[PDB]
Amino acid sequence: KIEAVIFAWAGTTVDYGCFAPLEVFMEIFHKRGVAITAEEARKPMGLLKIDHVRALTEMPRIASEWNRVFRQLPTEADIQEMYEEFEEILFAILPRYASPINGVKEVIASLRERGIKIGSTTGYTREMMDIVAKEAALQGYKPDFLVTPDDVPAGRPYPWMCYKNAMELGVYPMNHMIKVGDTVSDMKEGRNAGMWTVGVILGSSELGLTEEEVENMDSVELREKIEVVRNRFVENGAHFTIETMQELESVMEHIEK
Amino acid sequence: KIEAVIFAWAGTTVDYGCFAPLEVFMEIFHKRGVAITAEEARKPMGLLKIDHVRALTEMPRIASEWNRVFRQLPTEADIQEMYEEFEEILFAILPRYASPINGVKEVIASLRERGIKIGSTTGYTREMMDIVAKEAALQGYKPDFLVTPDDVPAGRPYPWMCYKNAMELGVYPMNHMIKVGDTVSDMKEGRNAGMWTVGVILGSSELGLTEEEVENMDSVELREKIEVVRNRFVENGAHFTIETMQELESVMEHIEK
Ligand SMILES: [Mg+2]
Ligand SMILES: [Mg+2]
Repeated sequence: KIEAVIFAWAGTTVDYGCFAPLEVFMEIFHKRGVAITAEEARKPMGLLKIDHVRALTEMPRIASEWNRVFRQLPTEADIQEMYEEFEEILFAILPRYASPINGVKEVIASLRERGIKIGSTTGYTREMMDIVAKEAALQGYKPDFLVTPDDVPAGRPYPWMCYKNAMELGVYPMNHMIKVGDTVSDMKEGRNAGMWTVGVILGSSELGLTEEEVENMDSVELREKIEVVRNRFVENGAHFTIETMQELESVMEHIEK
Repeated sequence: KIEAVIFAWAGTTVDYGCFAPLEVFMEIFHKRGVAITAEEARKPMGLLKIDHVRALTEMPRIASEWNRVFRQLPTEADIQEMYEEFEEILFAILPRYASPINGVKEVIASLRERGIKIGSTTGYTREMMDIVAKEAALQGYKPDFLVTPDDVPAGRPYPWMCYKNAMELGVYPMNHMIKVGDTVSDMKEGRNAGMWTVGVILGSSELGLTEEEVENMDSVELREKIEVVRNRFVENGAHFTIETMQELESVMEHIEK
């Protein structure tokens, strides 16, 4: 019996394609002369934002570039400084990226009718979430609970946030819960937490497409990209893979057999 | 691979037989004119002390007698009042009941050598533990971390305290941990948290015997009582059972196969 579902935020319940942090990540590196790609920027998507900045400076390609510019490798000074700008730019546009993804709200309402608790974990800090959650609520979305990396010792891939969701929701064991996310770090979080782990494709950070791009893309090109994402989720721990949230119910019935 | 081991306190690491509260639970009920057996007083051993008093008032036999004497069932005020007396008494004698059980420390140090983190959960309040922990530490025992029901939404059998341990000790998943306890509620906490659950027999609250009573007892009767406890532990979800702590290391090695 699945008594609760723990949802990721960006790229899962709000912000189709997880675009809010994409250009911000590229913007902060572009200034130093180190231009990164959208694919690199998306690699550590899901982790706490500051950990994300560090992970980017850790990447060989980005590190080689940077060192070859400033004549040295990125120091904690360079990370703190970039994350600093990351916040200033993120906070201004943040209200525009809290729109509930197409059919998520009906799924949420369906889960509540059955008495299933609604939890959530995030990559955003508490300060950022006060903005995202308020705005999402205005648009018709509010989970039963929400935990950010600021509430526990560390964010994803650690299972700390999921354990806190269970605690405040009163649901145990962990296998009576489902984690649904859209990034590789979301899958690692669900598994390290010992819960049933589900990956969503359309609207995910891993796909990195806007709704329009999905609606207007050549069917064959789309399916190729969909399977690339499905395989990535699977290789990284996913018990299940769904194209949209509309299949969540089916994964639940399957698990309960 | 087992990364950490969570031990219960009274009855597992310290206070052989778990006598510290025994006579107190009996005292607070006899005063009201409702005599309770030692078996009844020990049945819910492990739960937060206040929850323990409430559990006793919920037991059919105890509830029935109270209804006979007072013409009503126990009131929250009654429980609140009994618990106040439970503290006044328990506090004055706590220090005497905080001494490590014979060979536990040996197993403890042998685990620290194998790079194993030691965590702990209790039924005692934060206030009570200050006393127990200070004294236990004076006699050679001090785990890496300790959690009480005061740190989480509820105590045993809920797995909250164990998740906290996992967070602070930085270990995951839960099955990379072993829960070592001596009560039924200790077994349910281990299973509810999704970890390897092990019951200690000699010196456990379930046995109820002291060291002298154990040694100065017939060899047929003892093995009879040990089997009663062993079956109880197992019947309640325990994966494995050990008579003394010197068998823990074997269970570990066994599991890592
Ligand atoms: Mg996400
Ligand atoms: Mg105990």
